[PDB]
Amino acid sequence: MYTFVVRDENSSVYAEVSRLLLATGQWKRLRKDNPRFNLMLGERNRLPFGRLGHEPGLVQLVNYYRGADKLCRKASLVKLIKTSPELSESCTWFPESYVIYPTTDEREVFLAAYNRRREGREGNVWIAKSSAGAKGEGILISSEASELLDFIDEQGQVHVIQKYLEKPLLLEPGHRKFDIRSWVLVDHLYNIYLYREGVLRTSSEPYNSANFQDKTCHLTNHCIQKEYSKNYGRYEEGNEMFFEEFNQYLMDALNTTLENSILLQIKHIIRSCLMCIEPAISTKHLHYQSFQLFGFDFMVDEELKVWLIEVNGAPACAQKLYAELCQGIVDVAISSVFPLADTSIFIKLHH
Amino acid sequence: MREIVHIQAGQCGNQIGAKFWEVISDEHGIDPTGSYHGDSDLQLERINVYYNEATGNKYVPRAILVDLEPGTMDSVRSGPFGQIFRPDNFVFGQSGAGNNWAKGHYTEGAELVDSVLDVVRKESESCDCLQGFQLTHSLGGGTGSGMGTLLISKIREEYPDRIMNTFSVMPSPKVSDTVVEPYNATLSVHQLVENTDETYCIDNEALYDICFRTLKLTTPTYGDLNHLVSATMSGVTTCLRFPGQLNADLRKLAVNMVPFPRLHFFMPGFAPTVPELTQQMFDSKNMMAACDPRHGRYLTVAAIFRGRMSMKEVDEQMLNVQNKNSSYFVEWIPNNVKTAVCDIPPRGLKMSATFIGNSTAIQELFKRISEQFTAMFRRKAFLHWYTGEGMDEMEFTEAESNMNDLVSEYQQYQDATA
Amino acid sequence: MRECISIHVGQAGVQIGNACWELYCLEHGIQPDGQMPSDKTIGGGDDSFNTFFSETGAGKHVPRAVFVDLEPTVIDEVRTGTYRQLFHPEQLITGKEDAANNYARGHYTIGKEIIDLVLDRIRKLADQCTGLQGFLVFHSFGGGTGSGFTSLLMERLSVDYGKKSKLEFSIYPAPQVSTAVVEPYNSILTTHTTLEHSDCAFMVDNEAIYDICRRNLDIERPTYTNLNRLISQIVSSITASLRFDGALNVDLTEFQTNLVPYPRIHFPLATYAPVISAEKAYHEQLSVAEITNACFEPANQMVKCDPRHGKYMACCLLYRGDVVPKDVNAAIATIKTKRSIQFVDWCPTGFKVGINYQPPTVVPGGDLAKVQRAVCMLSNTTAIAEAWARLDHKFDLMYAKRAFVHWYVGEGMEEGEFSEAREDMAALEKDYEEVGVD
Amino acid sequence: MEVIELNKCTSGQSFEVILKPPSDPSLEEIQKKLEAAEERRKYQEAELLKHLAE
Ligand SMILES: COc1cc(OC)c(Cl)c(-n2c(-c3ccccc3)cc(=O)c(C)c2-c2ccc(F)cc2)c1
Ligand SMILES: Nc1nc2c(ncn2[C@@H]2O[C@H](COP(=O)(O)OP(=O)(O)OP(=O)(O)O)[C@@H](O)[C@H]2O)c(=O)[nH]1
Ligand SMILES: Nc1ncnc2c1ncn2[C@@H]1O[C@H](COP(=O)(O)OP(=O)(O)CP(=O)(O)O)[C@@H](O)[C@H]1O
Ligand SMILES: COc1cc2c(c(OC)c1OC)-c1ccc(OC)c(=O)cc1[C@@H](NC(C)=O)CC2
Ligand SMILES: Nc1nc2c(ncn2[C@@H]2O[C@H](COP(=O)(O)OP(=O)(O)O)[C@@H](O)[C@H]2O)c(=O)[nH]1
Ligand SMILES: [Ca+2]
Ligand SMILES: [Ca+2]
Ligand SMILES: [Ca+2]
Ligand SMILES: [Ca+2]
Ligand SMILES: [Mg+2]
Ligand SMILES: [Mg+2]
Repeated sequence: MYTFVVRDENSSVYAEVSRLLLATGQWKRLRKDNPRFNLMLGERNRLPFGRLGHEPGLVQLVNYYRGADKLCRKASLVKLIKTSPELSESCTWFPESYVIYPTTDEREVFLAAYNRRREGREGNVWIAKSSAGAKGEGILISSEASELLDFIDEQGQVHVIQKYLEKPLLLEPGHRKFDIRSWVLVDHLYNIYLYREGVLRTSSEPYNSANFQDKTCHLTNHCIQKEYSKNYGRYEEGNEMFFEEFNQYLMDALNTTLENSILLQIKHIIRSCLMCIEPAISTKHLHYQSFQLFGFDFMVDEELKVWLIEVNGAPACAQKLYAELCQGIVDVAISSVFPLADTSIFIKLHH
Repeated sequence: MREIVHIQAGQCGNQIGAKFWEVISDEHGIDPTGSYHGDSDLQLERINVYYNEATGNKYVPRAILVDLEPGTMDSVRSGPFGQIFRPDNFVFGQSGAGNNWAKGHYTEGAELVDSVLDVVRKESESCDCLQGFQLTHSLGGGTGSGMGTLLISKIREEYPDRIMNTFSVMPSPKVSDTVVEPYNATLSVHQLVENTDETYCIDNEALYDICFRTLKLTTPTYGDLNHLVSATMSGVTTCLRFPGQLNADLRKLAVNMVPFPRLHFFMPGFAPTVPELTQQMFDSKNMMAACDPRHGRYLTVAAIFRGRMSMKEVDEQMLNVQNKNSSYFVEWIPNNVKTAVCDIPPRGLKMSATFIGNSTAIQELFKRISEQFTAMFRRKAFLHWYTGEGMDEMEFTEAESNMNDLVSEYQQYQDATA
Repeated sequence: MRECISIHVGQAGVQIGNACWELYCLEHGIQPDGQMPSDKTIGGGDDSFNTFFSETGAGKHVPRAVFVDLEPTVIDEVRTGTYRQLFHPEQLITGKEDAANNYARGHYTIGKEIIDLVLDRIRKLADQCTGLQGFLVFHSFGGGTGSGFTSLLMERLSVDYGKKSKLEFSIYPAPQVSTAVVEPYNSILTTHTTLEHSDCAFMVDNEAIYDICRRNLDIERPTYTNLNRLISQIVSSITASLRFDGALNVDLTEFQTNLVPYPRIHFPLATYAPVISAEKAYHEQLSVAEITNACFEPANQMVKCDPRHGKYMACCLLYRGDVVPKDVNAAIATIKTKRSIQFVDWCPTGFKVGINYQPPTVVPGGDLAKVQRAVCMLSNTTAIAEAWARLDHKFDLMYAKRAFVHWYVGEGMEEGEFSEAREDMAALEKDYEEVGVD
Repeated sequence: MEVIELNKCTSGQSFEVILKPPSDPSLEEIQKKLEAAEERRKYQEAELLKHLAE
């Protein structure tokens, strides 16, 4: 049989597939520091990549791509998009963003943008966020550049200012905001697998253009919704609308489909991002192999244009979908390298 | 030119050692008269390790034969390879030891010990670069145990910087023919723990089971058991006696096999497709010491394969055993299983494998002897035979304490984690 | 003409030393007896190949080399090998019993007893030198002699030849190729003691050499002969600039000025291409761009690591054979676009190139195929620190439980030296991280 | 992206290609360390022989 290790003990997704592998009866779990493993479910921070692919007679697999942080960090992502010809600074599916260092900084660049929109009386609502922000906190929306920079100085970690989508697609009934989460698996061959089932993560408070103080109607993190949202769960169970219902809503309310209006743009963004970094992280010729599951976050505006907002290299699945997705990771990302003894759920995004 | 001085003491030591010289003499192609009549020059490239080159191109073992009872000397001298040995290297008494450790260690053996060291000085001074000593002996008797460890203590005084190896037949859990063996064994172990770099634990009950249950000998004898032990002794010393990809001595073996100075008691094995040997070799049924490897963890392991065989096949099979049953290996000694190969197989065999394991499970053996020792010592049973030779009860208490401390040490690293 | 003395310490250094001097003789046409018909200047000369060879009035070209080992098994073969006539017996020093894989035994116990003799024999060769440059030291990280005695010699060389340069060719231990449980200890101790005395050190991981041999040469179980012959090719290409006319890496001092802006980070990664099996029927000749691209494939490096996740501080390309500057420059341009090559902001993104028109040489009956163009790339990338972390982690596992420490203490070392040297490696690992990671 | 420092000889030639511009102990100290180690070995051996003498 095969052997594996678990080093992210707080990983919801990989806690379950650790049980899946054992259930097969052709795998076994060693402890963190035993080096004779075929698979590693590594830690989120400072994974020891340099120690893999050196044990004689052991093909080794790891559940993380060395270098994917360049895409899953708010500061890195903005720099990666602006400096990569593939994506470029004029990228259209990524909101106008600028990296800001409190106390390689683009303060005066964003200051030239806000003033330009002041002359033309254009929308000037911006949002400041950072990877340091946790639990749905550390993010402030304002149309006053002065307020944003000041808030970023009280904070310590690097911050980024992003053009706020003042015109999001609003679901009815509710007149409410949402974001889309797509789960993407990249195997050792670097095939890009998009999970068929996504989820809309919904705000249960009508989108209020007037005041951004009430961030329950502007921030759609399930985390915050349970905290300070009265209407939680009124429409869909746990503010989680799924593709079958949303597709029906698009048909009934806008005479379109989820595939054409939105999903086609989603697949293009996923490929563009992942292909941009393939030369840097590909393990096709490495002494060890890598796979990794990502979570892409999207925003849809009223014109049914798709925007990318964040990328998660250690994402959490939806409770209803853990069983199916985790089983797919084994079939596609693990059993492919370590066959067991003698229909698809993913959408393969072509090279 | 890294010569080894062989010493064998007591019946067991001499019977086992005598069969050992028969085995390697055939491997180096040396006849009873001591003249070479072999085929390959690889038999001689490193022959000076265990043999002195005498006038007339006769080969004489660097062997010293010791006992307090002359009977076993005469058996050796009249055996198949009796006339190989140097006449002056028979150092024997007339009294015997009477299964009494004190007689062998303090009185009867003390009278004869100097004569044995004089023969050691002859052999050692005739060595280009003395490497170390190896001793074959039982621990349950009085001469090999009592006088054997006395010889070890004296050798360490003259040669403190040399390696001391021993092949010690240990008391078996159920088969015994000596009532006082727990006393003799415990007193010897406390000596071995201090003055030996490597000790191979040999158990006669396990050897008998192999001869009976496996080899299918309906009437096993000490000759059959000695053949197995000699076959293992040859397998252990294969790298010291033959050239190959490995150029290593006894000190290197000790440096890499012993992570802690007191825990130097090894568990030997022997086997008998390449996959099937490695399967046998790690089996409890093939272990020469009466301790289950599955009841512990290997600190270090050494495997030696002999005979024309696919090297890559052995490497893959060994690596499979490590990865397959990795829960029986300490995780904090990286790559603690090393393998060596020699092209020369033994007589009447095409492929063979020898096993050397430093397993924490060996504490089970020291537990047994301690409990047997305490049951007798609490009531001072048979003790008057030892105090009559001048021993004091405190010397018995010390040995009990040390072997329990040794048992305590083994349990420490059997549960240690990274 | 400035001379270069080679010192080979232990089994690995000696056996590699032979493969190197075997190849040197073929590349220069020197016969096993020491007489090369190609030489017109008898009994001396200021030729570039004299940097590694001295001349005698009889026509023998004597290598400027010293072999040293604490036991005579390995060097005895030298004394009776095909090239026995090549060195005067004095250049071959042997002890009685080895260091037994114990860094302390080779450094303290036995090193003190033989250091004076070795330095005298080195000084005998230095007296035959008019403009001695420095020393090239071949040794293993794992052996007791290779690790223990070498660190002692490097300390004394920094004393007796303070101004002179010292280069290391170090064999990094690999489980696949006959290691010992305590080699991580020896490798860390000898690095710590030798770090301040080594101007530039080229590590060679037996794992990488093993896999290259087993994959590109179709050798199921590589032997030390297979690895050493391949190792000699990389060494020869690295030292060719010293033995042939040229304007690149002509002086030992130039090696670190072109490869090492930071004193402590002096471990350049070597990559070699092409490695072709002679058993290969009629291997199609490769191109300049193809072999130059192979210099960035991790499978060709001497140390398996990922330079894409480090930063470069210097890069050199050493071509042997039919290579024109136009093809090299074209190949570089194309692969800057494809490969991930990030230099430190305080260094220029450049490549120092060198071409020697003589095609690579192959030993008769050797496993390497006679190719027409070959390249060796030397790059100081922070990714080589992956090797230190691997070694340091193994060190940590054992030292936490003090396994085998008693063997070193028994020879006169203190446990403090274990922690002192590990602390030094923790700093080296951290130094690499500051340079090569944001 | 220019070629500079080109040098040619009949044995070979060398040059550089810039794709982008940028943005010890003394002897006695040694022997004291070796002598301190020798004293430690001697003290260790003395304790052994002392215990063996007892
Ligand atoms: C160790 O204590 C023994 C107890 C015993 O009977 C209780 C016996 Cl028979 C033997 N023994 C003897 C022997 C010894 C002393 C007097 C008479 C005969 C000769 C012989 O050739 C063999 C092979 C064995 C032997 C060894 C290990 C076993 F597991 C089983 C039998 C040994
Ligand atoms: N590439 C290569 N590596 C070798 C060779 N010989 C030994 N090694 C490596 O060296 C290590 C063993 O130490 P050695 O250098 O042989 O020992 P030593 O230098 O003679 O020192 P001692 O311990 O005294 O014998 C192992 O890790 C091997 O991988 C060789 O011929 N070629
Ligand atoms: N440019 C923009 N315009 C409008 N809303 C935005 C926005 N950027 C972010 N948001 C809102 O902020 C919420 C969280 O933003 P962000 O992605 O920075 O937080 P986060 O990184 O903690 C989510 P996760 O934990 O899944 O990675 C989203 O649900 C989204 O509705
Ligand atoms: C007698 O000659 C031997 C000498 C040694 C070894 C050995 O077992 C294979 C021998 O044969 C019995 C040895 C065993 C211990 C180790 O593994 C834990 C190690 O790393 C070290 C090994 C040997 N090293 C190698 C690369 O085989 C050196 C010590
Ligand atoms: N393998 C083997 N073991 C023996 C032999 N003779 C005795 N023994 C063991 O040694 C013990 C008896 O000790 P003995 O050899 O007489 O020791 P001595 O008094 O020093 O000669 C028994 O318990 C046996 O286990 C023998 O010929 N072969
Ligand atoms: Ca008397
Ligand atoms: Ca005397
Ligand atoms: Ca000349
Ligand atoms: Ca210096
Ligand atoms: Mg996030
Ligand atoms: Mg050696």
